[PDB]
Parts: sequence; structure tokens; C-alpha cells
Amino acid sequence: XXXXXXXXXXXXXXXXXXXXXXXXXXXXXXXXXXXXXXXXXXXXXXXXXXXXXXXXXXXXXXXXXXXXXXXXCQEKDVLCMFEAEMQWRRDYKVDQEIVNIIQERLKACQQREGESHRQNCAKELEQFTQVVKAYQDRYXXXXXXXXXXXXXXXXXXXXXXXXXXXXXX
Amino acid sequence: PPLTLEGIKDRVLYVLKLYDKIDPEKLSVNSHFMKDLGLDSLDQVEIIMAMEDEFGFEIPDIDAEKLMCPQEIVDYIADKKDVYE
Amino acid sequence: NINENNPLLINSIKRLLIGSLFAGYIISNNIPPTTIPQMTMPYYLKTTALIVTIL
Amino acid sequence: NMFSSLSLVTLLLLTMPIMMMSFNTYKPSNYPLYVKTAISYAFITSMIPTMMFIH
Amino acid sequence: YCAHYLIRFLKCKRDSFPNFLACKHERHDWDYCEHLDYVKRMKEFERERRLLQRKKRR
Amino acid sequence: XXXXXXXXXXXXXXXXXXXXXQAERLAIRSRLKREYQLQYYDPSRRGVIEDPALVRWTYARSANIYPNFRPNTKTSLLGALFGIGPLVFWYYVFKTDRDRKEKLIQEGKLDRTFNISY
Amino acid sequence: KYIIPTIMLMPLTWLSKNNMIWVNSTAHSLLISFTSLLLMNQFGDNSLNFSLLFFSDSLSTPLLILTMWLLPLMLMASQHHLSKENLTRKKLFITMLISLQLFLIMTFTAMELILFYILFEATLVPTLIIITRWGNQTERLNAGLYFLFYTLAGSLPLLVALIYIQNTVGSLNFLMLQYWVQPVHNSWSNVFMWLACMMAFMVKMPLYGLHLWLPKAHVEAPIAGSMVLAAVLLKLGGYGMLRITLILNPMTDFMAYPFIMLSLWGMIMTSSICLRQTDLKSLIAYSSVSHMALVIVAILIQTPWSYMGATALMIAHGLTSSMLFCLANSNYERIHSRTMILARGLQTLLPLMATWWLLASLTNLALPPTINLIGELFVVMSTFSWSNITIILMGVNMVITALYSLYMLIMTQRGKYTYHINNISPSFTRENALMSLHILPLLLLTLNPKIILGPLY
Amino acid sequence: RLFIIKPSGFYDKRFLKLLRFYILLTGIPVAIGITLINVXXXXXXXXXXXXXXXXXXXXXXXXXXXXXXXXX
Amino acid sequence: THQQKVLRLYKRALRHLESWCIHRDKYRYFACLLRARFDEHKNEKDMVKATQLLREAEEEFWHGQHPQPYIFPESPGGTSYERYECYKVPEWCLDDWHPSEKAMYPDYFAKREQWKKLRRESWEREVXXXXXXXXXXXXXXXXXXXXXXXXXXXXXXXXXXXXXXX
Repeated sequence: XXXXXXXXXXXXXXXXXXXXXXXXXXXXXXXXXXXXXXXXXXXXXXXXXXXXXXXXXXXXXXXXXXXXXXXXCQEKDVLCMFEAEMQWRRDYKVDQEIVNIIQERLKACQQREGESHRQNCAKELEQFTQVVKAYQDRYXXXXXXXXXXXXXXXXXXXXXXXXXXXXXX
Repeated sequence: PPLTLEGIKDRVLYVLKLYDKIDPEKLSVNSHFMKDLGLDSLDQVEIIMAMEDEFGFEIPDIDAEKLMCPQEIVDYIADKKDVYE
Repeated sequence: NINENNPLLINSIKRLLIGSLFAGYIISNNIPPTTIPQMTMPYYLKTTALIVTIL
Repeated sequence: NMFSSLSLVTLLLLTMPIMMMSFNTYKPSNYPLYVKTAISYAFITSMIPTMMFIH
Repeated sequence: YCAHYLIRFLKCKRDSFPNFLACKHERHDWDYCEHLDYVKRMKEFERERRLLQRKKRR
Repeated sequence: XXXXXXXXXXXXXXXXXXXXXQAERLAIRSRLKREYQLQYYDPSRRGVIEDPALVRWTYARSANIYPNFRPNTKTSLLGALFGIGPLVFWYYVFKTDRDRKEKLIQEGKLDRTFNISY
Repeated sequence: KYIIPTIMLMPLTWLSKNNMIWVNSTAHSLLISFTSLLLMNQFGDNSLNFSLLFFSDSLSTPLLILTMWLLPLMLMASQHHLSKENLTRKKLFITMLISLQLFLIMTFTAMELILFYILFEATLVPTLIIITRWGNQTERLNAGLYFLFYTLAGSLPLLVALIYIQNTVGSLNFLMLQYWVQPVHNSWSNVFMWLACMMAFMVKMPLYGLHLWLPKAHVEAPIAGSMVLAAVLLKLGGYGMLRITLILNPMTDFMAYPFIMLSLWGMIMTSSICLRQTDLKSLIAYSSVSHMALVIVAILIQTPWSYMGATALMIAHGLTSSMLFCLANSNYERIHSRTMILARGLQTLLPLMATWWLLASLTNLALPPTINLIGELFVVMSTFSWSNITIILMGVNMVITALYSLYMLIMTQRGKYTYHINNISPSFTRENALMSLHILPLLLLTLNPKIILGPLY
Repeated sequence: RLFIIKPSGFYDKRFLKLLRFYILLTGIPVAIGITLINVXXXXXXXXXXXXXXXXXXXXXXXXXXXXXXXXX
Repeated sequence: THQQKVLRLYKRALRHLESWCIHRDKYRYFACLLRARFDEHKNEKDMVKATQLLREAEEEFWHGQHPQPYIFPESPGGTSYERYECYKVPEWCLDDWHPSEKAMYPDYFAKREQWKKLRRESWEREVXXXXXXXXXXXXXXXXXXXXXXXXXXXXXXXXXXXXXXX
């Protein structure tokens, strides 16, 4: 819901014209199991939801925003660097599961189409290639173990390489 | 199927009677094949091979010399295969 | 040597016999295939599969 | 909707004797018969989603 | 190549559901498309063999 | 290890020296069995028997190390070349892979864009 | 919260009456082990400090829970042994376990390197008394002297190494303070500084070179078989390599290169010997070399993926090899020999213990995801990103990991034991209860391995 | 009829019964644990007004039993 | 012994013959051809010629030695059930059965208790009889049979008694 892209709408409609025989065995069993053990399961689920009555909403999600940039305060200080490194470690854990959503966007395309695979979609294929390539350069990958003090060096190495290429061209 | 003490003696006697080379009237069961019944040195091993094929196929080479009499051979085959309770 | 047919044996092999004969009718027709290979060579390719079993 | 529901049933039916393996309910001599009856209805519950797949 | 006749073959299985084994009219269309396509593929290889023999003479 | 013809019954003679040879082997075999026989057939025991053969068998591998290896000569030195030697062998295998990998990162990229893990 | 109730176990055994003792030591240890899974599990993005630096918080160490799990488990199998001797001898060697647990809690919790050092070597003293005494076979001294002159020979270079860091770069203390640590410039003077930090955790974490410390301690049994599990706790007790390599020398990996290869050959050759070996306790002693060598390889790569498997393997090995030693002990108190060939017979004589023999041997293999598959698989995946040639050697190791445990099975799954007449009672309640308390935690980690494998997971 | 093979059986089967007796003894709050999701509210996701960040439990999700453990 | 070596070779010859032939009538025919080969040299007794014949008997036999021979059903070595369906249980773990479970089937326990009392009492008498045998070393090849008939039990008591049954 909301975040997931998915397909617009599935068609799925049967005509059933060729061969009478016994109408349809797949449709007759589907209608039978809908009343046998599906409607009974729906009745028990509604009875438990109604029995709740009082429900607590609660805070759920915590805020925690900005708290100064890590690549501004330096020169080794315990009072300053500790909270700055906490922000970087929060974002790194968030970025891990951002990739997972984009990963599952490609999973949804493979399940729905199957036969088409690479001929259609294209948008989810392009979205995966753009984020992961940027993720490789900025967050870990070649920067070994997760550390915010070493993360500034990885950004500086990319900045020095880009400046060297721009000067030549 | 289980084997009986009277059944094992009857089964060994039936194979010994159809030997052709040995006389059915001369030897019954109690008589020894080594001295009393007409049997050669090579014939004694050949008679043991035919008896093993009919019953449970188990015959040691070292214990072949100890068994010569048909009464003793019937008892040795029943003891090794565990027969009659 | 005692050899006899048991009621457990009858209600097992007979149930396998239907599966070992009607497998070529149910499985092949139901599953949708892709690209048919049989077209060329009436004796060199098509008959060669059956002729090898005969020879 | 039932395709996803009935697919788990075939997996859950085979794990039910494992649930009864750890004592649960006593079954003398009928324990080999219980496995036979478990797979029998597991076959019927697997035949229905394949019929849906042909469609 | 077969797509014009291949659409009818999928229509038979979608309409029948039970008794899917009894389908011959749509099954013949899949046999008809493959018989013409393989013959055209054999004709292309035969034309290449005929052109190579003619070029060798000159 | 096996020869051209497998040994099972080949090359055996009766003679006189072989006749006394079997008498020697069966004498010790019966001597070591009778001491087992007196210890096996009694209800008052209850316990696992030791036997001097199996204790010395375990002692042959776990112990008797430093009393041995006093004439090293050359056979012991050849074992060290097969010992620490393979470590030197793999030392140039992985090093050539490092020179291949490190050069590709800086110039002419070989690592895929899909890669992100480790 | 953890220290003080653990110290109050010391007057418990001495004040209690002569008939009891063992009942009080086991019951009170189980309720304290419950509170470890109650309070320690709470953490944020970066794990926040506990209190003052007497004992601190856990960042990537749920290995404390394993020590709390073996806190009552070591007292169970030590019931059959020590029972013949005096009451004062019993009270001493129960309190030596409590003293071990006191120092072991202090090692994992306290986020330090200076005070951590005087707890790392401090665990060697109680084990020395336990190993040298109560030895069933001889050559106790050829394992007791070996226990110190291998560890202290490698760990005393930490005094010249750790103090050298704090005298130049601020102070070691919290490690959470340690952002002051600057990358090494790679000089010949800094070569032996790195080696001194490593060598302490190159002996307890067994390689192929200087590995002989381990099998000598296991073969010569301390008490029965449950004090052997304390030596397993010392393999995982050398977890400082997770802390030194990550913080003190992150740029240094050029000197790690030969030490990966030294541990890589401690996989093929350590598994080859463990095939023709006669002693049953030795077969677990050499299998413990290979499993801990996998951690050694993983740490020196320094990839974020390797630590996920390395930390998992510390918990995986600590509950599986200890399970295997309990099976060796269950035959040691019935047959009275460590010989594999002499003690042969399961199901025919040992009916229900044979299923425990299966589950313990199958965990050495790659079972459906318990912890051993999870722990090993990340290391194999990390080695391929390190160097592609590795799995050609690592795959051969996977063949002999079957031979590590199936050879243990085959030489026990035979209907013989003609020479043997003893071992009438297969398991006297607690004998199988030991085996269940080792496997059921691994079965609970199938559902939640997030609690086990957690260095920023 | 035969005397058959011999196993301890008595020591073996008693262990499984003694094990199950203590699993079922603490299997009662497991049965109550299912009804706690049924009777009491499970989870709700909503944007909170600026007043308090933590009350009893700081962050409660999925199960109500998470909040009960967060207090102690 | 020379006579035993011929008997062992002849026993192996017939049992290895069934691997080559399919039908029983051909097996009976080829057995008669083998008997004619042995009987020609059986009449003549020599210390040099017969020993050379036995050494040459291994030849030709070794040329057709491995066609995967029929190793019988319940037989030592070979293939197909050598120890399978014969695991059973030894008599050493019989007394291990605790009360409540031992109360079930009281006839099996009462008869075994009477047999165990007979074996324990005769163990002292058999120990003196075993050392009564003249050897003055330890033993020679096989165990000696008892001369006394009043006391019974010829040294070993649990040798023939207590065995595996399918």
C-alpha cells in the first residue's frame, strides 16, 4: 500500500464456451470451498476484531532528525563526534532496507509477467541499477566494516577522483 | 516359515535318497557316510554342497571336515540356523 | 519356497498400473509446450527412435 | 485466493505425523496405517491446484 | 511466426478446463505453423547451398 | 599396494620348516585366548576387559614421539619440504590474484554494478 | 546486575549442609541465567554503555548467554565424578567453576583492553587447577604446563603493545571513546606492534602453527567431561580479535595475508589426522581446531559479511562441540577408556542416546538452518569476495567435515561389543537431559538467529 | 510368541514423559499467550501528537506482550 | 594338510561354476567334466607331482575368477544380508530392565533366574576342570571337553547358549 508500485489491475475473467461436460471442475470446487472453510474463517476473524473494542494507537515511529552533520565537526572530540556518528549509523540501517524495497519491486515484476521478464517493466530495472551503483560508492562495499569516521574518507576519495578527471577534460 | 526338528531330519533324508550314486536301502540316517556308506574323498564335499542349496545356504570350509554322517550334518545345520524351540 | 499374493500387494500394484499407462495422456496434453521439434527426416530422425528399440 | 491457502495444506499434512511423533496421542500398531491415510488425502489436496494451473 | 495460429491453441485449454485432453482442432494449428516454418528454414539452407555451388564455378 | 598377481593362495609349500611354523603361531594364539576364556565365562565380573594389545596400540600414536626421531638424517628433512613447503606454494598463487584484482578497480572496471554485498 | 549475585554463589555451597550442595548450585544458577536473556538483549543502532567501566555493555557479544547456558550445564555431568571423594574437595571444585564464570562474565561485558587483559589471562589460573588435578590417565603435567607456556608466552606481549597505544594515542578504555585511533603508516617498527596484539589471540584461537596447546588439554581429561567444556569456553573467550582488528589497526591487512594462509592449511591437514586417530576425545579436539580456524579467516578479511558468520560460529561451536564432549563423557564413565574401537554399540545397548549422537554429529555437517550452516555459509561467501581460489580449498574441507562426524557415527553404530559387559543403564535421567539442554537452544535459534548473529545486524 | 530382543525401555520412555510434563506445565502461559493477541489489542500505526514520546513502553508494535516486558 | 587343500579347492570350484552358467541342467553337465579331471590324478599319490598339480590348479581358475559370483543369502562376507536382519540384542543387557517393566511377563524372568543360578554355581567347578587338562603352557588349538557326566557343562556355558535369532 502506497509505497509499493505493483501492477494497475489484473483482468482474470473466464468465458467457458467450448465443451460443457461438467461445466468447470476448477470453478465448482472454488465455490464449494468458499462456503466450507473460507466463510467460516472470515466469521471468526470478524468476531475477534469486534471483541477488541479498546485499542491503543501509541507513538510507533520515533523522530530523531539532523543533529548536526558528521563532516563538519572533527579534530577528535567525544562530546561532538558521538552523536554525529549515531546519525550516520541510523541512515546506514535505513539504506539497507531502502534497497530491499527496490529489490522487491523487481521481484513483483518477475512474478506478475513471467514470460515477458525483460521485454516489459524497464522502470524497475532502471531504478535498481541507479540506486545500487550509488550505494556501492557511498555506503560500505569497498569501505570494509561500517564506521562513520572512515566514511568521510570514502567520500573524499570519490571527490578527488572526480576533480582529477574534470581537470583533464 | 519356521523349521521343525522332525521336519529338518525328513528334508535331509529326502535329498540323500535321490543321490543316485548312494543306495537308498543300505543307508537311512544313523549310518555314517565315511565308512559304512559308499562315498569317496571328493564325493563327501559334493554331498554337502547339494544339501546347502536345499536349506539355508550356510556351510563353513573349516567345519566341513567335522561333518560326515547325515545324522550329524542335520544337527549341525539346525544349530547354526537356529531350529526347533 | 512359499510364494503367495497378499491383499496389500493387490491394492498397490493395480493402482500403479493405471499411473504407468495413462501418464502419456494426462501429463503431455495438460502442460503447455514451447517450440515443436518434430518436422524433418522421416527415417533418419523420426523412425530412428523406434527402430533402435526394435533392433 | 484458495490457490495460496491449499498449497500450504499439502505441506502441513506431512508434518502432522511429526507433530504426533513426540507422544501427543497413543497409536499402537496403527502408526504405520496413520502415515498411509495422511498421504492419501495429501494427494487429493495437491490435484486441485494443478487443475487450476491447466486453466 | 506461429503467433497468428498459436493464440487459438491457448484458447482451447482456457475454455475447456476439465477434459483438456480432448482438443484436436487447435492442436492441428500448432502442427501446421511448425511444418511451414521448418520447411522455410530448410529452403533457406538449400538456397545457400545452391548459391555456394554457383559461385564456385565462376 | 598390489602386484601383477593377487596373493591369496599363491606360492605355498608343505616342506618341514613351514610345518613347524604353523605350530608356533597356533601356540601363542591359544595362549592369549585361554586368558580371555577364563575372564569371559563368569557372572561375578561386570566390567570392560583391558587387554595389553589395544592399550599399546593407542599408546603407539599418542605417545612414543620424543624417544623416536633421533636419527633424522634426510627422511625427516624431506618431510619438512612437504610440510611448510605447501604454504610457500600457495603464497604465490593468491599474490598473483591480488595483482590481477587491485589493478582492475583503479583502471578498466571489472566489478559489476549489481554488486553491493561485501 | 550480573556481578554480585554470581559472587553470592561462593558462600552458598560452603554454608549449605553436606547432603545437599549439588541441588543449591544447580537451581540458583538456572534463575540467574534467565535474567541474562531478560536485560542484555536491549540495544539501539549503536549499543549504548551500561554504567561505569567496571563492567560495560554488549555491542556484538551475545556469547555471554552461552557462558550463562553452560553455567548450570557444567555442574550436571560432574555429578558422577567427584562423588567418591571428600565434601571439601567437592566444595572447592564447584567454586572454581563459579570463579571461572565470575571472570568469564567480566571478559565479554567490560568494554576495555587494559582491564580486559587482566581478565583474559585471569581465566587461565582456575582452569590450571582443574586440568592438573583429577586426571584419569597420566601425563597431566604434559598438558598443565602446556596450558600456560603457550598462552602466557603469546599474551605477555600485550603488556608492551596495549600500553604503547595509550601512551601515544589518548587512552584505550571504553572503545566507544576510541575514534582517536589513526590508521597505521606501515613501518617496520609497527610490524611487531601488530604481531604482539595478534599472537595472544593466535594461541587461544588455534591455527596450524602453535595449535598443540588445544589437543593436549582435551585428551588428558580434567574432571569427567564437563570441565572440558570450560576449555571450549576459552576458545570463544579469545574474542578480543573482534575488537583489536576492527579498532586498533583497521588499515593493517598486509600482515594478515600470511596468517590467513596459515589458518587455511589448518583446515585440510587438521581434518586429515582426524580420521585415523584412536582416541574419541581427540576426534573432537581436532574438529574444534577447524571450526575456530573458520573464525580466524573471517576476522582477518575485515568485510562486514564475515563478522556476521564469525560471531555466529562462536555460539554455534560452543554448544555443539560441548555437546560432543558430553557424549564422549557418557561413554567414559561406563567403559573407562577413551578408545573409539573398544566402545562400539548404539541402539542395541544405548537406544535413546543414539538419537542425540545423530543430532550432534549432523550439526558438524551443514543441516537445515540451525546456527552451524548460518555461521559457516557467510565465511565461504566472504572468502570468494576476498579471493576466488578459496572455495577450491574450502570445498575439500566440506568433504572431510562429513568425515569428522560420520566416522564418529560408524564406529559407534555397530552391533558388537562382545568384550564389553558393562553399561547396563543407558541414561540415568540427567545423562539425556544434558543432551537436550545442548540441542534445544540450537533448535530455538532456527526461528530467531538475529539474536545470535549480531555485529550491527 | 517369543521372548524378543531386550532394551532398557523403562529408562528411555520415562525421560520423554518427564520432559513433556514440564513442557506442558509451562505450556499453559503459551496457550494464554495466543488469547492475549485475541482479547487485548495487538498493533496500531498512527502519527502521534507532540506531548509524550514514551509512556509505559517507548515503542510498541505487533504484540501487546512487548509493552509488558518493556516496563520491567 | 594336502587333503584339506584339495577339498577347499573343489568346494570353491562348484560354487564359482554357477556364476558362468544360467540353467541348472548345464550346471549338472559341467560338474561331470570337472570330476573326470580330478579322478585321473587322484589314484596316483606323489609328494612332488600332486603338489605341482595344486599350484597349477590356481591357474586357469584365476583367468575366470571375477564374474561377480553368487555369494548366497545368509552367508559370511560377499553381498546381500551379511549382518542385516540379524542385529538383535545380547544377553548382557538383559538384567538392565528395571522393576515395573520387569514385572511384565513373569515366566521369562523366573526361568532365566533359575538358569543364572545354575551357571554361577557350575563356574567354580568348570574353572578347576579347565586347568585339569594336560598342556602345562595354557591351551592347544581347541577347548577340551568335560569327562564328568554327573555335573555336566563342558567348560563354556554361554558359548552355545545366548545367540542371535532372526
